[PDB]
Amino acid sequence: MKYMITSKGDEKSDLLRLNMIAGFGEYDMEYDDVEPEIVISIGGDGTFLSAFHQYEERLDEIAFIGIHTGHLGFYADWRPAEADKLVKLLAKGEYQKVSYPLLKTTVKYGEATYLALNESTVKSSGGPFVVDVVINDIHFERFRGDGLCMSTPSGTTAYNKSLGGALMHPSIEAMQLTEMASINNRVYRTIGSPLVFPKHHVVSLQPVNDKDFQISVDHLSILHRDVQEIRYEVSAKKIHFARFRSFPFWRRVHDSFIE
Amino acid sequence: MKYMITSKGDEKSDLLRLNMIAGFGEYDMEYDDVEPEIVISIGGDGTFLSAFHQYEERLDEIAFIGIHTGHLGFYADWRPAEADKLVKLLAKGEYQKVSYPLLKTTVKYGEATYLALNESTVKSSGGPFVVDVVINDIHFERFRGDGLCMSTPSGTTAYNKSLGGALMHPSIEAMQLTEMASINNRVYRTIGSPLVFPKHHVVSLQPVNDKDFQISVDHLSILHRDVQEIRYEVSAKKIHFARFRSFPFWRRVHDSFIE
Amino acid sequence: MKYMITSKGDEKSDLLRLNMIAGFGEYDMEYDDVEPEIVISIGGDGTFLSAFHQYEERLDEIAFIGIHTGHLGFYADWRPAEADKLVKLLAKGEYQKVSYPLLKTTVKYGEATYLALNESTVKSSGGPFVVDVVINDIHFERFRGDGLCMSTPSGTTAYNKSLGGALMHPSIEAMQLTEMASINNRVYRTIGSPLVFPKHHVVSLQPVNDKDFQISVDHLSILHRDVQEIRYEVSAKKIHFARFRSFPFWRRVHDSFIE
Amino acid sequence: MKYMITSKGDEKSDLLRLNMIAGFGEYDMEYDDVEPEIVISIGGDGTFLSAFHQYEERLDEIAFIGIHTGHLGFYADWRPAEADKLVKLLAKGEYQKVSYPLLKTTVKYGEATYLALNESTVKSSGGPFVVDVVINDIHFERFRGDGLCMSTPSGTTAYNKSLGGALMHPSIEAMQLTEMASINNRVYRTIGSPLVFPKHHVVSLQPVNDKDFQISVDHLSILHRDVQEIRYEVSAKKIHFARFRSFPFWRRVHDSFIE
Ligand SMILES: CCn1c(C)nc2c(N)ncnc21
Ligand SMILES: CCn1c(C)nc2c(N)ncnc21
Ligand SMILES: CCn1c(C)nc2c(N)ncnc21
Ligand SMILES: CCn1c(C)nc2c(N)ncnc21
Repeated sequence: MKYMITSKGDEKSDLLRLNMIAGFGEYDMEYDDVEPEIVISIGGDGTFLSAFHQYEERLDEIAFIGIHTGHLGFYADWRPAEADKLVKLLAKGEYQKVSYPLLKTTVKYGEATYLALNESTVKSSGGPFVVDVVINDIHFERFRGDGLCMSTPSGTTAYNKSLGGALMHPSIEAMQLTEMASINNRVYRTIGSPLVFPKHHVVSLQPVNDKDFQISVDHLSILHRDVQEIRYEVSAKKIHFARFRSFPFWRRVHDSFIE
Repeated sequence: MKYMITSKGDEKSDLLRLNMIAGFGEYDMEYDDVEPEIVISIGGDGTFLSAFHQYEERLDEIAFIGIHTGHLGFYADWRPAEADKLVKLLAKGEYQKVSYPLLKTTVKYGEATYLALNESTVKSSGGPFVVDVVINDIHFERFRGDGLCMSTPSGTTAYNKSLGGALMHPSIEAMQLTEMASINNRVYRTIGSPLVFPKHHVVSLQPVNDKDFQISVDHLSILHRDVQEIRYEVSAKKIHFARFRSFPFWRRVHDSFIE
Repeated sequence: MKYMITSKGDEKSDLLRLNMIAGFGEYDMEYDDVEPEIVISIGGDGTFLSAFHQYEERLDEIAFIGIHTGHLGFYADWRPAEADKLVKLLAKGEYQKVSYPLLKTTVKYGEATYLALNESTVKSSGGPFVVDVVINDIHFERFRGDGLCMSTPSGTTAYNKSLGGALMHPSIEAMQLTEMASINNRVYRTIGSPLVFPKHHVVSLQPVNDKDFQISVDHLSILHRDVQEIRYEVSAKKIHFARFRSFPFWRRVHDSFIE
Repeated sequence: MKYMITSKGDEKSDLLRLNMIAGFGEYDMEYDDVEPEIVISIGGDGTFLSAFHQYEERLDEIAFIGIHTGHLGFYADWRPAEADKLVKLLAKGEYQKVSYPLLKTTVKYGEATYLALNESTVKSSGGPFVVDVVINDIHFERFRGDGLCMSTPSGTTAYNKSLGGALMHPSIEAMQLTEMASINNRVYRTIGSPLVFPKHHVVSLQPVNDKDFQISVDHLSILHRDVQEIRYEVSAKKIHFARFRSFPFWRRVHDSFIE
């Protein structure tokens, strides 16, 4: 089975990577980083994030796995001491696949599409940030503040959580919008609460004055110029995970934030 | 078609009720408050809440409608001037049915089940409130504060919203838990963020010291004694609405909070 | 020097109390719980709270001290192993006095005054809670929600903190009001932010419909009937602490919440 | 009396400015923008902000006034129709002076000091933002998030309010720190609550990895490189306002946010 392994780059991860390659070397397991079926990431959730974007083109052909050499990550939920258990279980299968929803981000000018595993945010380049929020072609509010954040279900535990958003189970195919330091007075008015949109709901951001935005998708962030509208909706593509055990989402939330 | 009409009790509502009964009196429309198929509520969302609980037994046999004689309610979303339009459209049908999820609340002692349209809350009778939160038979946290609130999707715009929870579209079959003034220090630790649970997820509250709780379901609130566990999960029953127009949920959110 | 010692009542505290009485028995130290000059509390901050209210009449004649037999309290900031150090330093003095502001609460009917070290809260007895907030005889807002909380500076780390309020240094003679789950829509409007009032500013709560309120002062909470107005203002009396060391307020905040 | 008038630059403001200059032209009132005693700003609070920074050198020699040609500002609290009332009352005096606290910001490298009327914020240039927060030379926390904000009392109604901070009366000589989207998990830990520091308390921010920060003071924001520490403390200088009427701070808060 075609596979590849990305590493965080430090001593702990590169050496654990060479051990698994030697472990797979005892099986009928071909290494390939062009068209792999199993993508293993070793490091942290940030390392897993780059592994997902490296192969965002053939998501349906890949099952992702993550080893955390630091603390317990949400996508990297395998201890290094369990790596040899992993190599043996990958050899044939009998494992199952688990799929999480994704977020499609479309940006039109005078058109680029992105796929986000965690979240996508919008901020203003330099000056004030004012956008008209449009939900299913109906004007909902005029936002003035620092920015907005649209999050995937599994991405709610990251930036979405720091902004007051709700943590939602990844079996729910939905997206969640949150606000950043919005102004609310007798002039400007925002909803304030986080909003959870289902499949087939389109959230569109339209500029009011300035047309340049600092848009981010996960940990890649590039300034866009002459933006006409930013379009958010739950993607039709899903990321596929290889499951060998029973690690519930709420147990991962408990271990990361409670204890 | 069997129907009944509840009124808020004031001058504006009782007179609008007698007009619709006379309007239905010109059609093949039988009045019945024992086994109606169409339940019309005139007043506010609180009046709609009592209309739902009056007939929570045969929810699948009923389609609810609401007229707001005050401000725009979320369940009562028909202007009084549109009442004659309503009477004519009820006469034959051609309308469609729209269903929202509900919340089942089970209370065991040393067992009562409830159905909630908005939310169900738990508080302590007098003294401190300490409960162990159990998600799918796994201990998640020990809550110490004022109380907890489990909300339906359509109920997120009410008490759930005042507690910082997210507003989620009612097409999502889910429930949302929020916290009330929880203590978080170097001793006690709660998640803080709101939690959104899908279907078939069971949230269970277990007492630590005191066993008496002030439990509420919508606007009915009764003290319970010798409680063993409180069990929350998305109900299998759904409330059915009669739709004649296109009033999206986000448009109702906009009119109630933005403008 | 006249002194008395209250204990939490458990094994750890009563035995530490008898040791200090024997320690003071070797000095010119008279025990008196009628008119003491040094009030020592052994247990937790709740034990200190009762010690303060036991002698709220002669606050200016007393210097309070607190030993924490559990975790680090904010008022009980002496380890039990440092009790013998305490007994020796109390013997003559050379210690200094540190004063914190207090909160006066006046309740008028058709008049009772209270002194609060932590906070004073207002809630509704059973039904909805609606009060008109009046600041310096000027109407500021109409609050509809669960309740309000007026906190002392040193009391900001308690209930005030759980409600989102700011932690303010106790050298600032001020009070802080916070809200509990307020309703904000296109009908009702509250400020939302916590408010910090200086000396000589009077905050007055006036009923709108119901006239019965569940009013609390620290950990004593009694239902009041036929209430005309609740009046909050920074008290002119101050609680006096005996200081022997340098334990800054921000260091106490750090040890309790950070580590 | 030496005076000058800045204008927002639009039609409404420049024409109201020329009327007041002609109004002062009938009195013994000399126009001077080098060393004025009365600085009049016409426009919004942002126009007042630039008027303050234009003359931040001789604050003790100046009394500021503000006319709002748009909506009710907090510093610009005079209606344009009351401009002729203003010109007459400035002619001799009989008015009184009202002083507000300020925020001193010191930035050391391998030293620049600033004066802020609203707030001063810190953010990271590009990458993650990690700073060690030091209060009175004692380490308090390690902050990881989007940034921090230190606000003046009168500046609490601006950016400080959007971040959840408390609105505090400007008669209190203090500063308030608030957090922006901080990460809190089983690894990183921040206090979360806003902190209110009195006079003579020094808050110091120290870098952990990156040493470049985007620092702002009111509406001027410049990237700093090779930063050793950022030092916040309540300034010894105060801004002086000319008062002719009784417009309480809480009445200004009410008119801006409630109604
Ligand atoms: C900042 C580290 N991190 C990343 C890269 N993804 C996540 C995530 N889903 N939840 C929590 N923390 C996360
Ligand atoms: C307090 C009035 N009210 C009721 C009874 N239900 C709701 C609701 N779903 N959303 C908003 N307000 C509501
Ligand atoms: C609930 C325990 N507790 C009491 C009784 N006072 C306090 C206080 N000022 N800060 C924190 N916790 C406190
Ligand atoms: C953004 C407009 N604005 C300025 C420039 N100062 C303030 C202030 N103190 N309170 C509210 N709004 C403000």
